[PDB]
Amino acid sequence: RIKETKEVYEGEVTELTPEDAENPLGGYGKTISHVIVGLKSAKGTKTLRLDPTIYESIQREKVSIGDVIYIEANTGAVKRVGRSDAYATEFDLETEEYVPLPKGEVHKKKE
Amino acid sequence: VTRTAAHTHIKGLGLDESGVAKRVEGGFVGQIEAREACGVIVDLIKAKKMSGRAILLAGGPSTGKTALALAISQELGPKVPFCPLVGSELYSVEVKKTETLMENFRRAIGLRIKETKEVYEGEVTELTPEDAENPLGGYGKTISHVIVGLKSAKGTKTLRLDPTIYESIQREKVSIGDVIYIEANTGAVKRVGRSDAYATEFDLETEEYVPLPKGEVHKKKEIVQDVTLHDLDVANARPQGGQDVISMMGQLLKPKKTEITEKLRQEVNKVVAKYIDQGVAELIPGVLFIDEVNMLDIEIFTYLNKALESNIAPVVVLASNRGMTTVRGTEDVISPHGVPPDLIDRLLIVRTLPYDKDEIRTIIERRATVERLQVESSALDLLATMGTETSLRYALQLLAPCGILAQTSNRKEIVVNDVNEAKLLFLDAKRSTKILETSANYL
Amino acid sequence: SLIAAHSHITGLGLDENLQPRPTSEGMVGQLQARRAAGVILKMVQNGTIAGRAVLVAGPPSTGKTALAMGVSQSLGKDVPFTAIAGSEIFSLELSKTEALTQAFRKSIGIKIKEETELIEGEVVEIQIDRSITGGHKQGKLTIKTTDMETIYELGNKMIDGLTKEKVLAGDVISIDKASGKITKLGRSFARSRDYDAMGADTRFVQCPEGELQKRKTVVHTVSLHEIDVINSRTQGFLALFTGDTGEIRSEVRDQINTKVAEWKEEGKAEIVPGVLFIDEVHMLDIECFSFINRALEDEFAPIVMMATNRGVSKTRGTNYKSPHGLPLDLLDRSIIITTKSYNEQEIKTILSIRAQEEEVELSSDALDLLTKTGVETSLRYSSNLISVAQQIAMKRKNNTVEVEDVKRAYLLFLDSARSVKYVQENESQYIDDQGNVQISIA
Amino acid sequence: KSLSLIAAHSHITGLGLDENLQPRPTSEGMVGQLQARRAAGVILKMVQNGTIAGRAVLVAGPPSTGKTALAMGVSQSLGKDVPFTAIAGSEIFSLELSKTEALTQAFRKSIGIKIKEETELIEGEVVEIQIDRSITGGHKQGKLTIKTTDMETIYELGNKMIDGLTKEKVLAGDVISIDKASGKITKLGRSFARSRFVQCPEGELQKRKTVVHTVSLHEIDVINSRTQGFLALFTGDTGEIRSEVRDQINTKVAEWKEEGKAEIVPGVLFIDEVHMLDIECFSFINRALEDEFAPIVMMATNRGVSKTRGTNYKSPHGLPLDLLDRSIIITTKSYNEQEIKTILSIRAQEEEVELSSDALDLLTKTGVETSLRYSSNLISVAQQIAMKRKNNTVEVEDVKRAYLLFLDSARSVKYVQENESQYIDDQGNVQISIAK
Amino acid sequence: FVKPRRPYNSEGMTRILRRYEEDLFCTF
Amino acid sequence: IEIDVLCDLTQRQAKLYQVLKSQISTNYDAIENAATNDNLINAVMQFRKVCNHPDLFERADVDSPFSFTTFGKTTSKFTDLIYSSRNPIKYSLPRLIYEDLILPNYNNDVDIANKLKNVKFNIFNPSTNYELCLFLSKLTGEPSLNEFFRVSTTPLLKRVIERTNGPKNTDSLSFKTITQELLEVTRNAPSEGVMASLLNVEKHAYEREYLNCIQRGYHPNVSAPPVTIEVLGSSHVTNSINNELFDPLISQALSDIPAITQYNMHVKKGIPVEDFPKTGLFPEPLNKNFSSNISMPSMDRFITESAKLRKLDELLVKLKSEGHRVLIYFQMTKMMDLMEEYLTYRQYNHIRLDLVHDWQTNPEIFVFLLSTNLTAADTVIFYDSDWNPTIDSQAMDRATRQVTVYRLLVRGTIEERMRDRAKQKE
Ligand SMILES: Nc1ncnc2c1ncn2[C@@H]1O[C@H](COP(=O)(O)OP(=O)(O)O)[C@@H](O)[C@H]1O
Ligand SMILES: Nc1ncnc2c1ncn2[C@@H]1O[C@H](COP(=O)(O)OP(=O)(O)O)[C@@H](O)[C@H]1O
Ligand SMILES: Nc1ncnc2c1ncn2[C@@H]1O[C@H](COP(=O)(O)OP(=O)(O)O)[C@@H](O)[C@H]1O
Repeated sequence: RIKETKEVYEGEVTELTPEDAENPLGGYGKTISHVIVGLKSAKGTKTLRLDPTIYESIQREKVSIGDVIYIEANTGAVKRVGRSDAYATEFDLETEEYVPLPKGEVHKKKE
Repeated sequence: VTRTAAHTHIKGLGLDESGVAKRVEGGFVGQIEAREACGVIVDLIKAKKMSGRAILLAGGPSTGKTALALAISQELGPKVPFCPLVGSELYSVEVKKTETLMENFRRAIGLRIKETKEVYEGEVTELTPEDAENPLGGYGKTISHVIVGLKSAKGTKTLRLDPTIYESIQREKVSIGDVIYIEANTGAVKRVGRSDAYATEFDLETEEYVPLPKGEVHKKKEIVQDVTLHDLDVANARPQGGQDVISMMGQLLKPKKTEITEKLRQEVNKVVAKYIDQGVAELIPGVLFIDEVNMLDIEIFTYLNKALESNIAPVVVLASNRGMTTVRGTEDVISPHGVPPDLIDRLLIVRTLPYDKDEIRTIIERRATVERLQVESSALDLLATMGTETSLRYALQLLAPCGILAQTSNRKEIVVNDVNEAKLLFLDAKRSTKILETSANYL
Repeated sequence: SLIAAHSHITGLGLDENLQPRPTSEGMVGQLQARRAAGVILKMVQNGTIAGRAVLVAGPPSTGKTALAMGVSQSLGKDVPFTAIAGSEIFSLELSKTEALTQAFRKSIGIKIKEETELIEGEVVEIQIDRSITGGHKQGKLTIKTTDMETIYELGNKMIDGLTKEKVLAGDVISIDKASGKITKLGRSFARSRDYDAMGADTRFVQCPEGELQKRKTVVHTVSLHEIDVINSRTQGFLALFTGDTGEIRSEVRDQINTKVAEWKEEGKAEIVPGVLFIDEVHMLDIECFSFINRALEDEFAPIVMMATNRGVSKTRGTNYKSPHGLPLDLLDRSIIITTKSYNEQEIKTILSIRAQEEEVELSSDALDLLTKTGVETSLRYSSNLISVAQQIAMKRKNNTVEVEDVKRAYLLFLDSARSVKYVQENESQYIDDQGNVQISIA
Repeated sequence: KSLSLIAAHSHITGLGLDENLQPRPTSEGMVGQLQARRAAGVILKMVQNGTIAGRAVLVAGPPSTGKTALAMGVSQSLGKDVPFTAIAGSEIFSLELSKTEALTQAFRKSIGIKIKEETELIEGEVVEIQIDRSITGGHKQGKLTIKTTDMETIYELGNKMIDGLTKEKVLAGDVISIDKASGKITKLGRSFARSRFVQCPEGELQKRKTVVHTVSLHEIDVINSRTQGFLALFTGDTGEIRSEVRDQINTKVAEWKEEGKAEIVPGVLFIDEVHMLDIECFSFINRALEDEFAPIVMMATNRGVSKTRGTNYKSPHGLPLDLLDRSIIITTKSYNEQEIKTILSIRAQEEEVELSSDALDLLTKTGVETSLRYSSNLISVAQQIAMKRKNNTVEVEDVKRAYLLFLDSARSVKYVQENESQYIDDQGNVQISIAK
Repeated sequence: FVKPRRPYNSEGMTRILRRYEEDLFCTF
Repeated sequence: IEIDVLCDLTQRQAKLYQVLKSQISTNYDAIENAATNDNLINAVMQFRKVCNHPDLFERADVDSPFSFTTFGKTTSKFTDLIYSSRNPIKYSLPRLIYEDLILPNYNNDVDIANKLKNVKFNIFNPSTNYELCLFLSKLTGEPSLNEFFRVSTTPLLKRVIERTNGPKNTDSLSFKTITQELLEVTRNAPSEGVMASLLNVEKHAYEREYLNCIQRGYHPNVSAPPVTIEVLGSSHVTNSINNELFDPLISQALSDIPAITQYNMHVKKGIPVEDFPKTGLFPEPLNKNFSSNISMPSMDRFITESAKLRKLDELLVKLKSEGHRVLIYFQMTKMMDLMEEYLTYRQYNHIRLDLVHDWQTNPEIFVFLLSTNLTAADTVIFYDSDWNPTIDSQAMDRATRQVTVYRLLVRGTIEERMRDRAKQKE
């Protein structure tokens, strides 16, 4: 048996921004200074200013506005749970299952 | 300083010019007729014209058959192959026993080849790919040509490779500024290391640094090589070395011994015969030593009497320790040396004879000098009496513990007290058997 | 970790003149066997004689495995000691000769000397450049100290070691060139940028002083079998752990023998011979004994330590019956250390040492009762009863184990002979050798 | 011939038979066994007729009477382009294949299909190769001057020939053979322009040829069995070929024979020491000869009334009764003094330099006394000790020296019998020590 | 004279840049 | 001052000694004083060239497997290559076999039976067998119901390559076992982690046992391509085996696209990043020395492979203050290899055949190699091959005022035999 602590940020993304930078090097499509993401949970809402290296994980995992995600602090790797329950907008046909909006605060330190 | 492996005292057969045996030469004591017969066999090997000649070194324990086999190997030289074996080797859980036997047979036969290889090597100054026209189509490669700049002393050439060569080039992680080595025979390439023209004191990958290669590029180098026939068989059966996907995938898999078909062996023999007649190959037939041949069963002997009668099969030598015993794998055939009467007609028996007290004493003396421990004369005589009384082997193995007890006693001399303490601490087979007999605890 | 049957033996209990002390290093008794085992230990420590078979003989519960494990304890670290049993050879993927050869190659060790380089400093700037797919990587790392600053290039392995356990500018790391290890000692600059993702900030360390590049030489030990399997296939490093290595050809064996002798003569390698210990060697087969008697005659063969508890018994795979179960040709190669049964004082010392290692406060009369039980039945039974009696004393809330706990433990748990008599008394209740039983009371 | 050293059966170049199958007393390296040799000639004419399917012959007799010599003589007199498979009894006990599968593969290796194919080939010497490699795009052009003793011509080369000539780099003067259909050039060598060498090719460039192809049914079975490629023919992991692809190949072969674009060539399968097969193998052989595509099986055994493996009863020749019913038996006899003298004469003539006549008589006496094979093995070592004495011929005293050194079976058995405690017996008892 | 540093061909690549004050990422 | 050092025979020198000592009947000719007496002379120079050093009489070339190939060779503004290695074994097939068994034909039934056994009667066909497909869709949670038909009709390597990262349905019976959750929870994990460090012992054993700097110990002896199949008179066989040996998906999967090319499709041609043909799946070798079987000849192996050059470089490491000379008649005028040795690695100020005046102005440039009144050198290393001390004394007569003697010897060789007779003559 092993005990530990899990410092995670969980919620529903309302806005993610690949924020640009002054002096954008040269001959480059973008120059991301940081990524701001806005998480929403049950009775909780946070804006997280992340390192730029989470952007390619976000872009690979198809993370867009209207999804429930679950990240880790020290690793900084995004894991997309799915879309939020309320945003079943394409009511005719859908494939991705709609997870309920996650309980608890946006910042959890579980053991 | 140097480790002794119970046979380091043996350097050769110790024969003279006319085939007679000197009494002391090469660490051999006695066994004159056996040494002369083994020298005749060595001469027969150096004749290099026979196939499937077999001898059996009959005799008891502590006699010197294994010593005679390694004496044959020492006299023959490391150029001609020698494949030692034990009879329990022939039982494999992955392939048939008979195929293990023929694999050892073609391990014994050697080859001497001299091959010229086209070689490209030099420092990579330029490395620029050419993009393909339709990349997402996927039925061609993503590139079409790669232009490579190679520079060395006295010559400089630019290299427009096929993509399949650039596969190996990228697989060795070739960057700009390292000395590389393209072997044009198989398409393999070896990245030697980063060139020392630039600074070499700022990397973090403990790379080796090499000067510019001498001579031009397109060096045609002739090298000489020694390979066995079995190694050709195992290279052609499991084809690693090409730059096709069959070979690249065959590198990654775990190899299993497979039943090598006869057709591959005839094709390899035809290719080797073309190499013989073309003039770069010279056949070196060898010697295969099956020790403990009593452990082989009837199936190996039955296949062996047919496998010895082929045109290419080497000279095999055999050792047996037992007398009039039943053959393994059968329950009615009672036969000498554990060898069936069908095989014994092909076989030339070489007898070996047991030892006297003086021979045992001289063997103990030479084994003590090889193990770099000097002995006293009365202790040597005592050890000779024990060697006659218990066995030669027990007197041999007891030499190191009395030496250990001598260094314990702060002296370099072996006395009879050390021999008596070696008697008291360690026991031979006979005293142990009597101790088992008197005790009732099933000790 | 845990207390086992051989927890108490720390050494061979031997003086510098190869004479055993009466009671030292967690050992007692067997004075001649201890002296002979020390002689074999000094033979291994000299390490210039190869393939000396040593056989231990005796009744069960005499101290054969205790003798061998004491040899292993006093043998010292970084010298190999295989402890195989007889039954482990018979495999479905290896041959028995192949399994013996692999045990032989495991038992012999190589002390590779390697020259390395250590850098330690404050990280200035990272310039990792990756391709679009991320497969190919190249970078520039910049690192300083209080004295001087250097710009280094980067490769694939160093960049991927910087990515995992992620390093920012402001950290103090240490890199070993020969092994490629990355050790982030902590964060020194304490930069004003604090991203909300980072929650694990390493402890503050003073930034180091002096020169970055420090020369260092280290030695690491790798056995012959590990080099053999590493050179065997493309992915050989996995086969150490999964054990999917098998039927390895003789070509890699002879080539590695030549290469090992090469590394020996240029001074890179210093071979230390080891010990292979085969407990219950009477379990083996006749083909295995054939390969054993022909396998000790090489330079790369260790001292082989063998154990038996059989009398004149049948050699396996064969009709005949041989001393110790071992055939005569192998018995002639071996030299036999003998062991003899104990008496009341030695058994008393054994249980006293065990109960000291079992943290049990035993009373003296209970100790006398345990000695009488051990002489009466077996040493192992009186060894086993101590922990049970301790638990029974714990249930009655007394620390000192008394005589009534010993009697209750003796009544609750049965030894060999009493169980034999209880089976013989009412044999109809148990299933017979002919498969006959009566399961009803009427 | 490939690489061939001197072996036991190397002198046998076939059956020494005339046109009326009457055996000459000594011909083609083989002497004696005239009734057996006439029987082997009749069986050879059966195989050369090729209209008889699935007969079994049993070459039974005493050891060292020439049964394997008879089979090697049949194989040599058969020549090439007729398949011959010589297996032993210990081969078919496979760790991956079943016994009947290995027997089926050995049965189908000795049945062959002969196909005549006419191809296209251009072979000459390159006078000069030019390429106008002004590659504005991917297109390139060039011309080739190719010469023989009666041809001299220039060719206009397309792009694929330029690709095929860039690799396998042909210079001027090299000799190349071009296959126009597949675009594979082979560099046979360089002509006589020294100022490996090969002769300049003769005239008539672009000459069609017929290359007669003979493949066995086992290779067609391996190819048609779809998950195993032709690499199974070398690696040996064919792995239990199914019966349905065998039936398909048999129907296709019958179709090819009927429509006349393939000819079937029967062969001989030889099983040396057939007494080691199990009773299951005897049952599969017992029912395997009734197929039309079954070769002429040769079996050789040298056992008396012995047990059959896998059972516990005894049977004649080491074979069960129904298999003896389904085979005709060729008998062989032992050799008298003159046959031993002739055999030793032939083997010593081929193997080494000549012998003195009294030494040859001593060899014949030893061969009568002990064994033919022992004397034939004494020949070479007597010659080697003669070279160690530095004499050309082999005298009597060299034979005496070799007789003193290398024992036969009888002296070894006797000397084992007087020295019993020195050796290890069945019960593992041995007196290693020499004192008391 | 001290040998020049090895050429650093990084064309055709994204760039991770981490500095003392702030961390960048140049992509395509 | 006279000193003598004796040396042990190295491994390659001893094996060369044995292989050229065997012959047929040498009768130990060089130590039978054949060099003292006056073919015997050929054995004498062979034993001398072996007993000194191997590379003084044949070059230690590269260590490579024997190329069992029939590649396009030559007789000897860019020179181009096409990979053309083939096995010498040519398995020839008739055209009837291919054109009547493998390829479809109007009288053949290959394609009809192939479709009839792989599509019409495949049990994963949703057109005929719906409920079985829906059964497995409930089990494995597959999003698409044709996936079972796709898996059942795809080769294993190809099915391995196009590995899908899409997560399954969440109502499935695929219950992820605790080992998979353990592996996925540490997929990108830092150090100092309790579940992190438990699940990687191979990287700990790698870093602890210094496997990043180990050397290659084994190379294969023969390497070969797959055996070529040669069907005469058809281009379909050529296309088929060229496609199977060089399938662009499999070859490209074991590959890597160059970086500027990835620029070209991702930016210039606008190809999306996930539509790249996937690369980088070839397994990484254990070390840089394990990448290729070709072994380069090492300078350090030249230094360490000699009985006398090892102690010689040890001696010039120790000797700095005195310029020294070598009697090069230990190998009969072999200046070349020692020249390459000490301007390749042990570089010093040097002079070898105005010449005699250069080493007396300063001792920083040693006198070094000369073949034997110039005693102004500080010392001279005259060591062995002297079965007569007359040439020894005449060499030391030529030679500051102080003379120092450095003697070298190898035990077990002919130097013990000529240098025990000449020792009593001195
Ligand atoms: N002729 C001999 N001269 C010297 N030592 C010998 C001789 N024959 C055997 N020995 C020694 O006896 C031991 C047994 O040799 P070996 O041939 O391996 O076993 P065996 O003689 O039982 O076949 C070896 O250690 C060897 O050193
Ligand atoms: N001299 C000794 N010193 C310490 N413990 C011993 C000694 N002799 C025997 N023992 C104990 O006796 C038990 C039996 O010894 P061991 O060799 O392990 O089994 P066996 O004697 O049955 O082979 C072991 O638990 C060991 O602790
Ligand atoms: N009729 C013969 N002519 C020539 N050589 C023979 C003859 N019979 C036997 N031999 C030779 O005798 C040797 C052993 O005979 P072998 O073929 O083993 O007899 P068998 O087949 O009966 O065992 C072989 O080398 C063979 O060449």
